[PDB]
Amino acid sequence: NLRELRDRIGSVKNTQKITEAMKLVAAAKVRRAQEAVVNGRPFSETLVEVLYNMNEQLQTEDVDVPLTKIRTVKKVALMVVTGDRGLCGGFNNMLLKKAESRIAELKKLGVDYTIISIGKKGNTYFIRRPEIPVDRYFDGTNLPTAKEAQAIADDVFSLFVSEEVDKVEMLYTKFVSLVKSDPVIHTLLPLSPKGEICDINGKCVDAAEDELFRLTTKEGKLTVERDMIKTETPAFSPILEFEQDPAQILDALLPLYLNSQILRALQESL
Amino acid sequence: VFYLHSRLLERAAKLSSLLGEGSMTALPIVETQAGDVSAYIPTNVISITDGQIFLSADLFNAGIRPAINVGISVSRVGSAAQIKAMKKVAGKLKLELAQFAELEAFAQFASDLDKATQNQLARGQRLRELLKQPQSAPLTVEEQVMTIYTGTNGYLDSLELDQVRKYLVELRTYVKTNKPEFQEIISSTKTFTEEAEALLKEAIQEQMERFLLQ
Amino acid sequence: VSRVGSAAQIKAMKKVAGKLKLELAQFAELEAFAQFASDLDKATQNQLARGQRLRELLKQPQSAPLTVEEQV
Amino acid sequence: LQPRIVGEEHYEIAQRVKETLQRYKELQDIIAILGLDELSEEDRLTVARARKIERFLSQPFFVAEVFTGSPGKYVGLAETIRGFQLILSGELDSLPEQAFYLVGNIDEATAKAMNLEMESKL
Amino acid sequence: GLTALTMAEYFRDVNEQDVLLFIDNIFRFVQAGSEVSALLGRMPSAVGYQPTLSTEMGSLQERITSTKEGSITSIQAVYVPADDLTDPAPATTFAHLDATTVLSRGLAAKGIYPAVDPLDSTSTMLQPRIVGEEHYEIAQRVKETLQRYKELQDIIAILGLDELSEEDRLTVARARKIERFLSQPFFVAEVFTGSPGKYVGLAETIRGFQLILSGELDSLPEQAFYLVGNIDEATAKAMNLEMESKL
Amino acid sequence: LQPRIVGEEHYEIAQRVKETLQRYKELQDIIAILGLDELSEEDRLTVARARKIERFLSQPFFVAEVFTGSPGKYVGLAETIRGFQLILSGELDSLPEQAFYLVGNIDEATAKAMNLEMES
Amino acid sequence: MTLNLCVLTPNRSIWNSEVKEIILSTNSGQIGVLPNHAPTATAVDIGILRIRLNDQWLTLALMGGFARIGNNEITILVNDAERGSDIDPQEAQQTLEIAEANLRKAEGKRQKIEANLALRRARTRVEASNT
Amino acid sequence: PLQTGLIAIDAMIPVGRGQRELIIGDRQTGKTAVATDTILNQQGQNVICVYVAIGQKASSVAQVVTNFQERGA
Amino acid sequence: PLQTGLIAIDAMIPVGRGQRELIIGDRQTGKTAVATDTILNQQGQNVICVYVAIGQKASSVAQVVTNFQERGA
Ligand SMILES: Nc1ncnc2c1ncn2[C@@H]1O[C@H](COP(=O)(O)OP(=O)(O)OP(=O)(O)O)[C@@H](O)[C@H]1O
Ligand SMILES: Nc1ncnc2c1ncn2[C@@H]1O[C@H](COP(=O)(O)OP(=O)(O)OP(=O)(O)O)[C@@H](O)[C@H]1O
Repeated sequence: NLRELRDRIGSVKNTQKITEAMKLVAAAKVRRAQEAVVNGRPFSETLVEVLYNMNEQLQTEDVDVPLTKIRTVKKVALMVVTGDRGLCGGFNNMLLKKAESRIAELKKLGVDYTIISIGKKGNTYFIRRPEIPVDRYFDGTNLPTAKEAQAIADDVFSLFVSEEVDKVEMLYTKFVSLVKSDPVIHTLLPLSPKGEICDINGKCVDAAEDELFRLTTKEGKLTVERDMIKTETPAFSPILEFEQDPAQILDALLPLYLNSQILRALQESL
Repeated sequence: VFYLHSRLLERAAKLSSLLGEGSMTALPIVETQAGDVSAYIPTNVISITDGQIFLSADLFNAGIRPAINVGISVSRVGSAAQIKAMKKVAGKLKLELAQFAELEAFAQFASDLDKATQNQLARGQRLRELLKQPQSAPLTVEEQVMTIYTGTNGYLDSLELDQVRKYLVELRTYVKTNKPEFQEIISSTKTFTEEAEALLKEAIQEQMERFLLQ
Repeated sequence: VSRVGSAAQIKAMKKVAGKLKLELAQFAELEAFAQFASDLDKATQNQLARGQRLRELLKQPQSAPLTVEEQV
Repeated sequence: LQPRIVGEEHYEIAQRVKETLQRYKELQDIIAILGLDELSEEDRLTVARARKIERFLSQPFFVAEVFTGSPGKYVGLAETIRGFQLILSGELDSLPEQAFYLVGNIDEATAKAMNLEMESKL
Repeated sequence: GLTALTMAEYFRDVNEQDVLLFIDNIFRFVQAGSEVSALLGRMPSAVGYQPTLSTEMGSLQERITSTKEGSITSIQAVYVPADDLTDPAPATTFAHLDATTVLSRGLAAKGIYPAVDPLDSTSTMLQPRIVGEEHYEIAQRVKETLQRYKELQDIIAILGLDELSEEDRLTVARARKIERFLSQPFFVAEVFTGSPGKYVGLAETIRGFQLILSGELDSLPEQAFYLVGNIDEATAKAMNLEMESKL
Repeated sequence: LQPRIVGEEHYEIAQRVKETLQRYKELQDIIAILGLDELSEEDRLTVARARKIERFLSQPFFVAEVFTGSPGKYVGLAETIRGFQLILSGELDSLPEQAFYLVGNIDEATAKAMNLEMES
Repeated sequence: MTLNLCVLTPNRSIWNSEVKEIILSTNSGQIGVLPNHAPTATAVDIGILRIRLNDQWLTLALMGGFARIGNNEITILVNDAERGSDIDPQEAQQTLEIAEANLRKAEGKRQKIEANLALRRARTRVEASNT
Repeated sequence: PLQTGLIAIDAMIPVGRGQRELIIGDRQTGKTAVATDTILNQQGQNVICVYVAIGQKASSVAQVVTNFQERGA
Repeated sequence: PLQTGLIAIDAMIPVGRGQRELIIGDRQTGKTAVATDTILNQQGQNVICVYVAIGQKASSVAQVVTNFQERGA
């Protein structure tokens, strides 16, 4: 019927307007995420300064660290960072298949695999699945700004101090390019004595591979560009005075780095 | 049928100076079935007539009464037939309504738009509350200039989305009672002058204060 | 539709299925609308499951009549 | 349906009912494409209320007993206006939508909510 | 329409003057022929037009030519009913038309007069083997710049004009210069405006756009190209505006 | 297409193919605007199976050999029913789509798949 | 000399002032700062940071970190900080109550360690709040 | 200017004297409503109003006529 | 073969002698262009060419016959 055809065409036009506006909204959210990570850089950068000052001053032989000791892998804590929303292409499904592959690999090594579901789509996926081991379902409602980072920090702290779930590795999607991004696995715990992010098996230095991406436009369409300016720490006057033994002082410092890494990962996945 | 409607409609027009400057506005009505405005008699009357005031039942149900369709409606006479005060406020009003009509598909996303387009949504939202009128309650040109000025200047961002109608009716009555120079100014000159502009700003803020103390 | 209603049944089938058409149409809505919502509350989920069971009941093969006892 | 004839309360409640239903229908296809989570608080709120109102405008008829199975209920204008005022203000904003289906009054809808609540507890 | 046609046709067949034949508008002549056939009682064609739509349109659209003597150029308004470009009346009219200029409410509301949209408007005459490769390439580059501007219309607002790359910043800059140079002070709209009327030949036009788009006049203010005749008057106005900006 | 005529296996596989193609015809309206990414696990399963099915239905003809260049295949019911049984069972789920396009037997489909994995 | 206070949470700079008298705790216990306080590197515990510019010492809490009070710079990297008066003492006591109750439910080992840490972080909140 | 009494019309669709402004709509969108609104606005200035009803209910003509009566127009 | 002289047609769509082939498309897509192309490409081959114009514009027909006179074809 002519009325029905005109109605369905008005419906498709309404859908076109709704989605076209959602595109600009998502672009603005990308811009705010970019503006957040550049402001979060001072914390992690100054802490990398002070933290590689530490392995220059203590000469690396004065460490006995809870968050660095390697107890051989017997139970593993793989952290699944999944976006809360939907209609986001296949960003969720890509990592909810990467986790299946990674678990099917390490399921014979790490007999018990502990999935930590950060997000909302993962919290649906793992309750739909027949109960994969899940410690705390992390979801977001006023949490994702600061409380989420802090809560991940608390969970991994309590899980790592009683050293059963060693080799903690989190799964996220570093948005290298706007069109394509794949879910990486970065070993956050055991935290290395030097500030190099632990890749697969923890054997690769990832300070160079880590990048900050900002928005611009190649001649035709807007696209991200990879931008980095990074150096190594100076001595910063190693005559500096420690209020306690640097062992315990770095034991009190490593939760800060443990927090900052998780916050920047939750910004990258966002 | 086109010959019929053309003869009947074109019998009504503004006579010249010598013949007496008589005139005859034809305000015809056609009813359209299921929005088929390109049907035979609709396209005939739309072709013959100068303007078209298009009424929409989806606005009518939505509360926006009179339910005219502002993006579809046209008048090839235009601002020529407007009072000078009316055109001075109507330019700004039309620009604001064009802006909110563009931003209509961004009202759900009023949580993460820039505050500028947020405020354009706010202004157009109040302006929709402005244009609604009760049944068969006609306004005078001076009261309408009052209303469009209060809207276009930006004096309704404070009051919430519903009170706007009650606020504006109280505004018109308070101005009528306590600043009777405005209507006299516009009746004499038919031009929005800086004196009446200042007088209206004063009366507006006065009514706003007393209404807020309620 | 059927413009006779329960008067084209018996007391037994009327007692067992007087409200069934309206409830099944309302459940066709509830099952057609709850594809948009992500997670459902348990009452609606159980009504949806029961409506799907109801939809599996009404499958009838070719050349097979059901008596009134089997229908009730 | 004009104020001086039907009373200001009846007119305002009729206008609010039509408004919520029109919001719902202008939103329904956008929801059908997008999903339901992505709406604002007031958007999801009006959607739920409009579905409940669409249920509550149903009624068991005195002659439609052979079609429904329930007994027909005569519903007065005061009872209707009150029930729609409540459902629009959001008193009943936690009751099942299905409790608003084939009910005459609004106390019947509350009692039917009670019955479904107990049936779920068993 | 035939009356106006023969009155024009005299002016070029005998006097060999370049005539302009405005027909406002073609659709109403088409439906008037439809009404005539309806009264005459001849069976209708498709959706409601007269059976001789093509032949009736031909009888009026083939006296408009350029003979050995003169030339009638027909600048006729066209109306599309039910938004059809495929309704018989628009389809038959377009079968005859050679170029369409489309005026948009956007440029009218803004203030780039005339309100012609250089993208919605097209010509079949803008082939290289008709207008010259230089004209063709300048028109193509202008269209590409204006189209890229329409594509960046949403991007630039969110991204900030500075966060753009240098190529896209150049594109938006030159696009604004071009879109403002499209404005012209009219000979007949001077009574309203106050700006004297101007005439711009194609030499002035092609060289003006070559200068603007080739990056050479990329150091002029936006307003220096607005409602100006040619690029020489654009430079004159630019020097005026810069002296007015110094003090 | 009635069991009393065609055998219960033929009838059942025909009903299952008709089912799955119906479900894909339904999901076409969604996938047109969205893409296959937004579908459920069972929905995406049915859509992948329906792609394989609607391509396996295709067969090169002897009289079209002048337009396709590919030698037409003749494949009767004993191989038709079996091939479709396999496609709707999902043993051949590892194969791509282009393996079932323009082949007569499911064995030729699998051989073309082995070629599509020989060409790395 | 006269030292600057740029404390900072992971994402921003919480407090970027240049104030006179600053007294913050540490792992070893309690310490303080006077301008030109010698080159030092102290990991501040979960402990309140009173901060006295000329007239006012308003207590700015923090959930732990690391300070460097050296040459013309006092930078406190903190995982999360929230000032005293900003959190209201009533809901602060409420969080203190539910946190102590969770410490009662601290039957598990890792649960008990996280209970201790969350309790102490919620504690220093109240310790800055009502004062 | 012919003041119709509606803010929306008198601002955005200005009607003049000697202009043939069409009112077009669906069932019950308020066409006769805007018509009576204009006629009732034009008490003040000196115009003659004409209202030609074609094929309407005598009861509807009775309603509109009684309305103009109690209004004074 | 009827060598149409066009790369795409001679590659994909071989038009042989005595085969009725259709040229279908929108307005202004090149149908007359390919027609004149093929007729001009019969300068070497023995085939005589015929071209009819049912209701075409007189300026278009003049341009066509002028190009044919120019090629001598
Ligand atoms: N601006 C308005 N504000 C409030 N109510 C209105 C308005 N316009 C119309 N109505 C209401 O809408 C109803 C229909 O109005 P009206 O009869 O003018 O529409 P109509 O187009 O004449 O209908 P029809 O096309 O059937 O003749 C009236 O009962 C009136 O109460
Ligand atoms: N291969 C080509 N290369 C360059 N220009 C071409 C080519 N083909 C067509 N054109 C140009 O396109 C325009 C339209 O060509 P043509 O007259 O063949 O279209 P048409 O289909 O005959 O149009 P209509 O359908 O209106 O008759 C002509 O001006 C011609 O110069």
